[PDB]
Amino acid sequence: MFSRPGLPVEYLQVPSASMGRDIKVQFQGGGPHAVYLLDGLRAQDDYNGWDINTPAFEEYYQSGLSVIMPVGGQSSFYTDWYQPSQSNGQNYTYKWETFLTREMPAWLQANKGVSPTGNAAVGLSMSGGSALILAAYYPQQFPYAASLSGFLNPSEGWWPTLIGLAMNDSGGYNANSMWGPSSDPAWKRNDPMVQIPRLVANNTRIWVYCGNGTPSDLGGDNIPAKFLEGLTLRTNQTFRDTYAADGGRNGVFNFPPNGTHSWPYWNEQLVAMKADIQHVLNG
Ligand SMILES: *[Se]c1ccccc1C(=O)Nc1ccc(N)cc1
Repeated sequence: MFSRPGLPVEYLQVPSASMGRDIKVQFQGGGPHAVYLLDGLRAQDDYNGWDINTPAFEEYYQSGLSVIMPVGGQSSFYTDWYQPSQSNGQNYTYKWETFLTREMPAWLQANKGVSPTGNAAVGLSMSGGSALILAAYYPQQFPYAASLSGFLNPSEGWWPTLIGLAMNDSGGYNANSMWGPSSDPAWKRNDPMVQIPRLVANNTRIWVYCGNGTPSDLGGDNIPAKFLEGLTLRTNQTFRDTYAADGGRNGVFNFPPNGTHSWPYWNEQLVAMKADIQHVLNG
């Protein structure tokens, strides 16, 4: 838990015009290019889950890379929502794609000397697919994307239902407010599997971790663990196979037999990809 004391970690307040509020960002300056560490489904408003559960700041200190941990956005999928969550009285509309691709990099460039292009997006759970989608649509900003235990095919089959249940359990957020009914084009637009041809076209460097065991982030107490584990395995296998079948050749896949969907294995991946990121972003 957390990193050693004494690191140059700043707690910034970054204005978001689109969301009508300041967004807290934990930041460690260390070079013009940065790793964006996105949080999981249960993202809190006090600290990013990477800081709470791992020594990420410590592990990337003097890496030649800046580290950016945005704080907040529980169940947001770091996306621009159609409207406020109608199930829990959310009093604004999540605009986290706008924040991550416009407002925050503009501010960090002007105030901290961080380049808006040539960065890495690293997500887990909910933000695993987010990281890939950001790379798909903003390749100049993110030539590198890592997805750790992400939702890789959110528009397909039972996934919109399962994601809806998880979002509801994580703070009462409503998936229909986010991307609409499952037939809405927003679901496929934000589906990494569907957007594989974009990742291939951009030659995005992707790093994909698949875990074993029950995805604790949610099944929903109705749903058998075996059912969810089976679906997760098949979806991941389909993603890897489809990436290759579509001409993808810039993807690192990690499926250790012992790996679980947990912070220790997600941190092990973050450490494992450090030299990879240093090479892609800094040469
Ligand atoms: Se990530 C994954 C999910 C389901 C099945 C297989 C995988 C996978 O990545 N397998 C794999 C095989 C060989 C090498 N060198 C890396 C990864």
